[PDB]
This record gives sequence, structure tokens and C-alpha cells, in this order.
Amino acid sequence: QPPEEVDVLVVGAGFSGLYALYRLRELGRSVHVIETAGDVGGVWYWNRYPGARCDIESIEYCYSFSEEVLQEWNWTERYASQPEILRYINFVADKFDLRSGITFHTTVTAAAFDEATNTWTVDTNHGDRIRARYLIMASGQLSVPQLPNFPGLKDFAGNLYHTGNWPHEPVDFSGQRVGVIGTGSSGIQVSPQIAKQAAELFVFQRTPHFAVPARNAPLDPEFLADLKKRYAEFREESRNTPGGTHRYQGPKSALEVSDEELVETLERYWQEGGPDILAAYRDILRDRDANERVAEFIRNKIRNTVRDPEVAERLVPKGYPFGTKRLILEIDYYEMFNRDNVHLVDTLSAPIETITPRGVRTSEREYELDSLVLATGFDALTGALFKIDIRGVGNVALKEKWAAGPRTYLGLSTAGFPNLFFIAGPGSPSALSNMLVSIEQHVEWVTDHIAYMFKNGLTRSEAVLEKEDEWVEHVNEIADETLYPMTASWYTGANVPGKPRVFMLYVGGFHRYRQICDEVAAKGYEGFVLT
Ligand SMILES: Cc1cc2nc3c(=O)[nH]c(=O)nc-3n(C[C@H](O)[C@H](O)[C@H](O)COP(=O)(O)OP(=O)(O)OC[C@H]3O[C@@H](n4cnc5c(N)ncnc54)[C@H](O)[C@@H]3O)c2cc1C
Ligand SMILES: NC(=O)c1ccc[n+]([C@@H]2O[C@H](COP(=O)([O-])OP(=O)(O)OC[C@H]3O[C@@H](n4cnc5c(N)ncnc54)[C@H](OP(=O)(O)O)[C@@H]3O)[C@@H](O)[C@H]2O)c1
Repeated sequence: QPPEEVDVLVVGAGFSGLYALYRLRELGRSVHVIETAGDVGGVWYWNRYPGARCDIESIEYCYSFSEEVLQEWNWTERYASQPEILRYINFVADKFDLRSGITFHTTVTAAAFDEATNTWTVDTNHGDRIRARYLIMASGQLSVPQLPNFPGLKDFAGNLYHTGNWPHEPVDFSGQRVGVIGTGSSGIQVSPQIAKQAAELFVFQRTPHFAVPARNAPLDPEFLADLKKRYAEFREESRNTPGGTHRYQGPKSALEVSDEELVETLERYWQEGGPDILAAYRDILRDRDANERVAEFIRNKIRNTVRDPEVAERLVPKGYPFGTKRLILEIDYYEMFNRDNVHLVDTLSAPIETITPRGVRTSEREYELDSLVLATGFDALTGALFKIDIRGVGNVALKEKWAAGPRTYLGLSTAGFPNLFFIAGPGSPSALSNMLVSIEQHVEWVTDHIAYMFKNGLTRSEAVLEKEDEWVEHVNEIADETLYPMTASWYTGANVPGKPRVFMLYVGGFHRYRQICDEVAAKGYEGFVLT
């Protein structure tokens, strides 16, 4: 049961909300959180599909705000499984008694600024009404599942699942004819797991995404002990990087090197595994010819992975630059296609027409299935905010202001909507980074800002409209220096039909972006109106 007035409300109980709750307490503030879900964890609470695993390594993908948590906690594998990560979150939440500051089972529905009192009044599906000086939107980047644009979906007789709203109690596909739609990270992760239990597996792929080997391994518990001795320092280094990790920044250009050098250099990445390949060369995301050279190498690796060249060629990604859809880490995925019971249905030759109660109809045949798994992604970046009637000055709706794409200052706030902050979302580095580094800066930067308003006894913080536009024009200016906006991905909005095709994410580098937020805060929050 939620308090009637509060200094700051936080929506979302994943990494972001939890940390905001922790830190606002530290700074002597009344703070409370509302979360749709039954318990903490966010993505790692929702995404229980089998195979679910982080793609940034354990030693990197973690909170660094607590010397205690760094020293105590023991990660076991190169990449944490979803259960491992959920325990981690449960551990941190227990350590600081965080639930006491959280309402669960509660979806927020509407929020509305009030010029009279400079406060947000905020409503829920339980009928709660809450009044606050600030509202922190920590409701995520990949949180509202999206479903494919297909008729007959409610007719399917068998069992229907989305990977981001997966059952809490494990599913049995034993001896079933199972189908998966979507071959993004989710579809690539969950598929080899089902391949192992199902009688026959049908993988319905549209556009092939580029995937490289994870090469998971046990963590050497002595390497973890040396590291722990300099943990704070290790992390501080990851903060001083474009991507938030120790990924080496290749100084050279993909074009300047010989064919022989390109192969040997990319081969040492392919053997090691992980996503560091993205930065093998300075200009992979800057030059069509550079990219193409890297893209081809990866393409051949794929062809050598599958025995049936016909089926191999169907997996090769075509028509978009390498890296401009999110890069996926695979484990035994392409190898899966060698098994008698695994079938790759290519929806580009043969588009899906409809879901029948027996299964899936493409243009060429019909497929019969006991279960259909939807690994079709999310209403990315804007989706969770959009489900919420957010109204600010002049009764202006958030949804409409942003219909031509997100409009923000530093991604952190928007003109016409004072006292409102978005954690790790459009206009900022957000997902183009180890999201934990993205999430800490933002929680800190916002929370420092709230602390600053109270000490100086102010009550109203708004983005100057000119700066907001200056910023937005800046984000698209740099986006267009790269290869990013030239491909239909969730970054653009291209998976939600009708959504405006614009690249939603800052591309300058976490490092660069964070020194801008620092100068800003340093000059007393330049580009804001404070009263
Ligand atoms: C399957 C998956 C795996 C991931 N893998 C990686 C990875 O490899 N590396 C990486 O850096 N990042 C990864 N990400 C990105 C991920 O978003 C971040 O890593 C991070 O977990 C985000 O945490 P968060 O607190 O910002 O939001 P989330 O974890 O997304 O939490 C948002 C919460 O807000 C709640 N919520 C939303 N709207 C409302 C509202 N109306 N009312 C009440 N509650 C609401 C949701 O239920 C959810 O619990 C992954 C994402 C997914 C989907
Ligand atoms: N290992 C990890 O670290 C991990 C795991 C899961 C998620 N994530 C994060 O969250 C993002 C989501 O990954 P995701 O796989 O869940 O979602 P996604 O990347 O958006 O994948 C969408 C997939 O579903 C397909 N699809 C969507 N609509 C379709 C339709 N109407 N008909 C047929 N196919 C359709 C897409 O094909 P098209 O390409 O042709 O659109 C693609 O194959 C990831 O990129 C990453 O940022 C990370």
C-alpha cells in the first residue's frame, strides 16, 4: 500500500528503479516505487525463457555503487544466466531492504503535471492516486512485448507464449511439434534449448540477424579474487569508454588493411567470442565499404557452420550493414540447424499469411504445431511510456508530442513536462552501452539533480525548449554520420507498424555523453529552467 504524498515517485523496479530507490534514501528523500510485476528484477524477472543469458560479461554487467556488493558477490560464468542475474538482483534488494519502498502488482496508468503546485499526480489500475514533486520513469527500454502483425492469432488451439512474458514455472516441449517466430537475440537463445526437447522444431525467420559465438566458459575463481582487489578501479575504467566495457578500440580502418590481415584479425575475434568484434576497426559503423568487408567474413563463417548449403544460404544476413541491428551472441545456434528435427522456414521467400488453429500458414505450405513461441520483440524505448497517459503543461500529451519521434533534452527530460526524468532511454546512450553503466550515471545524475533542488529550496525543473530541439537535431546529426538509421531495427521503431522511422538513440559514446551531463550540472544545469 503506497504513501499519499512523496518527494519522488519511481516507476519500475528493475536495475534502474531499485538503484534510484537506494540513492534517494541515502540523500534523505521520501521515495517510493510502483511495479506491475510481482517482484524485483525487471527484464530478468520477465524474461524467464530457457536459454536466457546476458551478452555483456558478468564482471562488467553489475552495479558498482556498493564496495560491499562488489566484494561479496560471486559470479560463476563468463555470461550470467537469467536466474543467476535474478538472484543477484534479489541479493542487492535484500541487502538494502528495498521492497519496503515498493508496491507490486501495480500498473501505473496516467500522470499529469499541475502548474498550480508544481507536482505530478499519478494513477494506477488499483485506483491509487499519488502526488509528487518529481516523477522518475524507470520503466525500461525493452519492457512492453510486441506481437507479430498476423491474423488468426487468437484462434490457435495449442499453447501460445511470448519470451518476455514467459511462465514462472518451466514449460515442457517434450515430443511436441514446436514453432518459433523471431530470430533476434531471444529467438536465437531460446531455440537450441527447445531443439533439445521437441519432437520437431520450426524456426520461422524473416530477416536474418548477424550472430557470432559467445564462447561461454566457467569463470576462474582466482581471476575473480585478483579482480576484486581492484574492482572499483576496473569499473571506473569501463565508465571511461564509448561502450561501457573493456572492449578494445581498434585504432585502424577496415579499408586500409590487406585481405590477409582482415582475416587473421577477425579470426582472433571469432575464436575468442563475444561482441568486441564491433570495434575491431574504428569505422565499421561509419563506412559502407569498411562494414561490408567485416560483414562478408562473418557471412562465410555462417556458411561453413551448416552442412546443407541450401539451408546455410538462408541464414546469411543480407541487405543491411553489420552492426546496425543489435549484434547477437550465439551458443550452438547455427549448429542446431544440422539436426534432423530442426527446420528453418524462411518467411522472406514464403511470408506468413495467417495463424490457423492447426498452426502457421505461409504462402507455400501450412505448418502444424502443438506450441507457438513468439520471440518477436518489444515496443522498444517509447512503448512503456506510451501505455501511460502522460500529460504536462497545456494538457499536452506525451504520446502526441513524440509521435514524430522522441523529443528530449539529453534524453533525460522534455520541454512542456517539468520534473519528469527518463532513466536510460531515447536521446541518451541507453542500450548502445553496457546498460548498467548507462543506468548508474543517469540514476546518479537525476538523483543529484533532485538533491540540488531541495537544498536550494526550488520546486520546478523544466527543459528549455530551444535546447531540446538543439539536442534532438544533434542526436540525428550524429546518427546520420553513422550507418545506423539505414536499417529497420527496433532502434528505429521499425518493428511496431505505424511507428515513425527515426533512430532513437544517442551514438556519441557513453564517455563523451557523460562529460556533457557533467558540464551541464557543473554550470548549474545549463539548458534548464529552475524556479
Ligand atoms: C531479454 C533481455 C536481455 C537483456 N540483455 C542485455 C545485455 O546483454 N546487456 C545489457 O547491457 N542489457 C541487456 N538488456 C537491456 C536491459 O534493458 C537492461 O540491461 C536493464 O536490465 C534495464 O533495466 P531497467 O530498470 O532500466 O528496466 P527494466 O529491467 O526493463 O524494468 C522496467 C520495469 O518497469 C515496469 N513497468 C513498466 N511500465 C510500468 C507501469 N506502467 N507501471 C508499473 N510498472 C511498470 C516493468 O514491469 C519492469 O519491471 C536486456 C534486455 C532484454 C529484454
Ligand atoms: N542475449 C541478450 O543479451 C539479449 C536477449 C534478448 C533480448 N535482448 C535485448 O532486447 C532486444 C530484443 O531482442 P528480441 O529478439 O527479443 O526482439 P527483436 O530483436 O526485435 O527481434 C525481433 C525478431 O522477431 C521478428 N519479427 C518481428 N515482427 C515480426 C513479424 N510481424 N513477422 C515475422 N517476424 C517478426 C524480427 O524479424 P525482422 O528482423 O525481419 O524484424 C526478428 O526476427 C535485443 O536486441 C537486445 O537489445 C538481449
